[PDB]
Amino acid sequence: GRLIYTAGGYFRQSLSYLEAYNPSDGTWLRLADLQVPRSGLAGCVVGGLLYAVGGRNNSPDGNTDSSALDCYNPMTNQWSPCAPMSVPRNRIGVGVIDGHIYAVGGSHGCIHHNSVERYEPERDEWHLVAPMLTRRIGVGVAVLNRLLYAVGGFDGTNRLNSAECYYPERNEWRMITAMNTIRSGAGVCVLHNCIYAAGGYDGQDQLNSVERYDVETETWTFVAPMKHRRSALGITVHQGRIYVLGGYDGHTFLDSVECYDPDTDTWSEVTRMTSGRSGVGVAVT
Amino acid sequence: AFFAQLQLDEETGEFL
Repeated sequence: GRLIYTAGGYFRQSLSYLEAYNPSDGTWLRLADLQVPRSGLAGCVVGGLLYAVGGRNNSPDGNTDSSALDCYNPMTNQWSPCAPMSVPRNRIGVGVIDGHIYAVGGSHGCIHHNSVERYEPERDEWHLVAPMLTRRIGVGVAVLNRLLYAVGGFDGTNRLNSAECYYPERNEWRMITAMNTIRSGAGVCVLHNCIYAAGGYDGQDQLNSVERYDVETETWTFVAPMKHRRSALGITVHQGRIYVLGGYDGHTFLDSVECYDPDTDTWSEVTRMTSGRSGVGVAVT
Repeated sequence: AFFAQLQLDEETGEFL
């Protein structure tokens, strides 16, 4: 069956781990390390291949923000370097439309990006596209009906409840209804045609609440909260259920993986990562 | 240039 892949993350420095969780049997498998350690990255999957995008290597030797894009083939257990983005993007959000990867926002040093670029795997090229209305790092990104969504995050000064949507054929961003909750560093994913925003940080506390956006009602509605409040969590969808992995809560790095069942509106803790960590990239194939 | 102490990122827990 399909596996949940978690790549990189942070705990006393940025990590190189790639591990795969099998939700059907509860097992974790250690796979080939990232070639360069990274935290604050994002994962996504195009054509059965796993991509690690952006992040930074924050080590005791000093920090380097990453413009890198790397590709893992699960059939071969080999990582291959791809063309880098035009700029480093730490705490990036990514979404995939028509087999192309959009890189959204993130930071390079003190710069909080509003910019956005699009990678075509068949050509190995990145192209810049229109920038967001707002600079957003720690931004949640999801794709619904071939429109790209940038949700919450941090603009350099304020944590945001705002969200905006990009229409590729118009190459245009517009603001949509804002979330009920200010969230920076939430996990954002699409499940059953609704955009979910789980957790995050509001400038004072980590959040365990979770709300979802419906394009049809233009409304954000709360669902059951997670058991553990968290920000800088990885989030993904595996056979119609949401998983959140790790994060930070002001006191600890979480190893907790929680699972949301939309058919019962309930969370459970289904496994723990082999060590607590924040800022992972995660995807399913 | 001053070998400043690291600061805590309240969101991610990283020290920079």
